[PDB]
Amino acid sequence: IDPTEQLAYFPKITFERLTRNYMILLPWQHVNRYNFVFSSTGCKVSLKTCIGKLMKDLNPKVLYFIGEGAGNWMARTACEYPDIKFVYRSLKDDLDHHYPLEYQRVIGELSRIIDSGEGLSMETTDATQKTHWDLIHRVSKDALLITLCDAEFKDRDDFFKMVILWRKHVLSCRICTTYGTDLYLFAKYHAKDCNVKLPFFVRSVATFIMQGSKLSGSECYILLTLGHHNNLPCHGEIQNSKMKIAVANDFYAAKKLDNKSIEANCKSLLSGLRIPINKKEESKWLTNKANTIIDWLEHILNSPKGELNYDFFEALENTYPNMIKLIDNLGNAEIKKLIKVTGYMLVSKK
Amino acid sequence: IDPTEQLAYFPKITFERLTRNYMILLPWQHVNRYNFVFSSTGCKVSLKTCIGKLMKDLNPKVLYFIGEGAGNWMARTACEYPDIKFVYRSLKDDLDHHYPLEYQRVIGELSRIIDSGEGLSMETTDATQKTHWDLIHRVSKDALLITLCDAEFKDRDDFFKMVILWRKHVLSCRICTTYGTDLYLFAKYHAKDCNVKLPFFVRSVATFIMQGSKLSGSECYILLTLGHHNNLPCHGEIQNSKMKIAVANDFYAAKKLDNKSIEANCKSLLSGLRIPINKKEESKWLTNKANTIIDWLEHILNSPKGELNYDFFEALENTYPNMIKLIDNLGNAEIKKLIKVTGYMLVSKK
Ligand SMILES: Nc1ncnc2c1ncn2[C@@H]1O[C@H](CSCC[C@H](N)C(=O)O)[C@@H](O)[C@H]1O
Ligand SMILES: Nc1ncnc2c1ncn2[C@@H]1O[C@H](CSCC[C@H](N)C(=O)O)[C@@H](O)[C@H]1O
Ligand SMILES: [Zn+2]
Ligand SMILES: [Zn+2]
Repeated sequence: IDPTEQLAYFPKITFERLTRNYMILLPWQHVNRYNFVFSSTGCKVSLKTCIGKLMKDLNPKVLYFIGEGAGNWMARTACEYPDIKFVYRSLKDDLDHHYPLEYQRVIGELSRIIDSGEGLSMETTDATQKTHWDLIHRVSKDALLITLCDAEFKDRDDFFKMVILWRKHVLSCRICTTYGTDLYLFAKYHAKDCNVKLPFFVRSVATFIMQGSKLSGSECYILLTLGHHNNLPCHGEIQNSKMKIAVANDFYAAKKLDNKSIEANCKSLLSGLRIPINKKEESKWLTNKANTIIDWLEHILNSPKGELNYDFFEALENTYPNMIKLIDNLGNAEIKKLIKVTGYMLVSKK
Repeated sequence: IDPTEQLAYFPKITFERLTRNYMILLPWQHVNRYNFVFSSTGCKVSLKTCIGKLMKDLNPKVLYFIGEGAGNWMARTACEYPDIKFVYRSLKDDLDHHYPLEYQRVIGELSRIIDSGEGLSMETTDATQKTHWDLIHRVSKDALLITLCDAEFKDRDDFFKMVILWRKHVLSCRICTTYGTDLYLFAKYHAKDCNVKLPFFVRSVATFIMQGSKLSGSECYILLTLGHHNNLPCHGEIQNSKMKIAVANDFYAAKKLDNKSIEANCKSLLSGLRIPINKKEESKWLTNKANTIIDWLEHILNSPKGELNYDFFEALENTYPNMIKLIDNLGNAEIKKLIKVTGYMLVSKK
C-alpha cells in the first residue's frame, strides 16, 4: 500500500524540451506499460521528471487534475509525491472512464482524492464549460498552483476553450488570485495548426515531447502560465523531436513487474495463456481475431531478444507476414492491449 | 417479430403426470437449448403442452409470472398464446436476473408485459413477502386465474411461505375473490421432505415431471388450486418418473436454429470458433479452462452421430478420459453453457 514502493511498477521516462524515419504500424509506445490495465498515460508523462523543479518551487498541497480518464497519471503522481491530495475531473459519458479506476487499483483507495467529482452533471465535468471551473473549489479551497490536463478533445480546437476558461478562473477566483501570475497549467496539445498564438495573457513556458507518445501524431505537453501571449508549436518541430528520441533513446522497462496486471491484460485481449520458451540457452477452434492475436504473439516468441527501441520494433514488423491483415482485423483498443502483452514477452525473454 | 414464428426455435416438450439408472455428470437436459442464452427454463416447461386445456377453460387475458429470472418461460408463453398480456416479478438482487432479458430478446420489446415490476423494492419482488402480493394489482386489475412460479428458493421451505401467501391473497383480494376456488398456481417444487401436507385449503391437482429437468434432482411442477389440502410428492416417486422418461423418450431439437444465439453461447463459454467435420461421408497458447472446453468439444466432434437420449449421452461421457478433470475445472454455469454448444454440435452432425 506504500506509495514509493508502487513506483517500481512504473517505467523510467525519457523526454525532450523546446532525415531518418521508422515507418511502423503498431502502437509500440505501449511496450513498457504491461503493469497497467484501465489507463496507461502514467507511463508517458511524469511530474517529478518533467516539472520536478516547479513542484519544489511552489509546494502544492492539492493538485487539480482535469480530463483524467482512469487516473493513471494522477496515480504515478501519488507515488512520486506521497503527501499530495488531489481534485479530479474527467468528462462524464458512457464512451470514456469518468472514475479513477487505475488510481483505485495501484493506490488502493480514493482517500487522497478529496474531490473525485462524484455527483456532478455532464456540464460540470467538461473542461470547455464555465460551470466546471466554477465548481472546482466546491471542496478544495486551495489555489490552482499546478493544474494538469490530459483531455482528449474530439474537435481539437476545444483545447483553447478550456485554456481561456483556465485563464478566466485564475484571474477571477477569490482563492487563486492571491498567488498572482505564478500559476501553471500543464496540458496535452496536438499541433492541428502551425505557430498559433495562445489566448491573451497565456504564455508557453516549455514544450515537452514524450518518448511514450504515439510516433505518428503531433502530441506534446505544454507548460502554460499567465504572461505575454506567445505562439504554440507545430507538427514539423514536434515530429523531428519525436523522431530524434526514437533513434537514440531506448524504452525503459519497469524494474518490478505486477503479475496480477500482466495476467489482467492477457485475459483482456483474449482468454488464453502465455508460454516461456523451452530453448534453455489444430488452431481451427479459435476465431479469426483470436488466431491473428496468437499468431502475432507466436512470432514474438519465435523472435530473438533485442533492445526495446523502434529499430528492433521495425524489425519485428518487417519479419512478420500478414502485418496488414493484423492492423485491419484488430481494433485500436485490441492492438494497444496486444503491445502491452508483447512488451511483457520481450522483457521476459532470455 | 411474429410470436407464432418464434416458437420454431423452441423444442418439443415431453413430460409425465401423477431398476435401470444412467449415472451421468454433465447437465444433458441443456442439449436442445442451444437457441437461448440468458435463460433456458422455457425449454423444459410449456403452458400449451402441460396445462393447455386449463388455458382454454379459463381464458386468462393476463398471466402472473413470479420468480421469472430472464423470462424465457414467459417468452415461450408469449409465442404459444400471442394475445396474452403479462405481469412480471422476480427477486431483485445482484446474483440473479430481475429483468426479462430473454423475453426482450426473443419477443423484441416489453410492450406485452404491462407490469414488469420496474421501480420496486427488494421486499415487493420476494414471493415469500406479503407486500409483494399486495402490490401485484398495482397495474393489472385482472384476477390471478393462472399464476406461474419458477422461483429457485435458497432454503426450499420458502416454497410454503409463498403458497400460503398466494392462498391469503386469492381469498382476500377484491379482484381475485370474484372467481371463487377456480384459481390456479403452477409452481416449481423440490421434494425436500416426503408426503408433506399442503397448507389449509391448498390442493395439488396434478404433479408434472419434465424431460428437461436435471436427472439427479427431485424438481417437479405442481398445479395448485383452492381445495381440501392433500400431500405433496416425494423424491422416490419423482425419481422413477424422471428415470422412465430418460430411457424411453429422446430429446426433441428445435426445428429451426437461431445462428445469432448459437454464436452468442459460443462466445459466452470461450472466445473461439466451432468447426464442421471434413469427413464428407501447439494448444499451449490457451488456459487450462480453455483447453478442457476445446478438448471436450473435440471429443464431441470426433464422436459419431447418435440419438439425443441419455443412452448416447452416457456413452459420450464413458468414451472421454479426464471426465472428472472436466466437471471440477468448469463451474456449473460453464458446464451448462458447454452442453448448449455440445447439443448444437450433435444436432449439426451428419
Ligand atoms: N472536453 C473534455 N472535458 C473533460 N474531459 C474530457 C474532455 N474530452 C475528453 N475528456 C477526457 O479525456 C480523457 C482522455 S484519457 C486521460 C488519461 C489520463 N491522463 C490517465 O493517465 O488516466 C478521456 O477519458 C475523457 O474522459
Ligand atoms: N424468494 C424469491 N422470490 C422471488 N423470486 C425468487 C426468489 N428466490 C429466487 N427467485 C428467482 O428465481 C429465479 C429462478 S430462475 C427462473 C427462470 C425462469 N423460469 C425463466 O425461464 O426465465 C431467479 O432468477 C431468482 O431471481
Ligand atoms: Zn480558484
Ligand atoms: Zn388479486
